[PDB]
Amino acid sequence: VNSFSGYLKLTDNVYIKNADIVEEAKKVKPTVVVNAANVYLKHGGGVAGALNKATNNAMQVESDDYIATNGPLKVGGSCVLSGHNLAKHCLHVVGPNVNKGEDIQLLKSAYENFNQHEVLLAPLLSAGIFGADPIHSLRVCVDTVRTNVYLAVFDKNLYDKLVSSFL
Ligand SMILES: Cc1nc(C(=O)N[C@@H](CC(=O)O)c2ccc(Br)cc2)c2cc[nH]c2n1
Repeated sequence: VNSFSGYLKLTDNVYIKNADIVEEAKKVKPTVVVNAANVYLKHGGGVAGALNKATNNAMQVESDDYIATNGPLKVGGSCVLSGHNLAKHCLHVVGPNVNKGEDIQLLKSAYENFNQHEVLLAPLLSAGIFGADPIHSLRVCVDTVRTNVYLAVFDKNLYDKLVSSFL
């Protein structure tokens, strides 16, 4: 039993809710919140910009130190950093950005990072400003993640389409 409330169960291990991931994180304080990161951990917009704003820029400060030490992530890769006031940990995961020409096949590799964590709150990788089809992102998630994932979908119209079209 966990504290996530109001989610629709899609499969044995995947759940979904029309919600703002920032407000969901602040309420639940999950062990892991997933960020829709880029390889530079520049959290300027989308989910990343919103999550970073909620930490009063502390996420960006920590991220800049991480990059100065380690260099950029790989597309499809991840790193674990602090969750600040939102969660114990933040798993920064880099899905492919279609608006940069990146291979959509890397979306499966991106979701594989979730399997290193028993329970996560997450957005649909490569959705929103990353330019991929959210229906596809959801299919890859369900077919790749085996741990317990709670998906927060900001847009109500998109959430209804994702539910109504789910096989
Ligand atoms: C769960 C959650 N999702 C986002 C978000 O940016 N969602 C994108 C998708 C994406 O970026 O993955 C989207 C927004 C509108 C339309 Br129409 C289509 C896609 C934010 C932003 C602040 N809080 C958030 N909480």
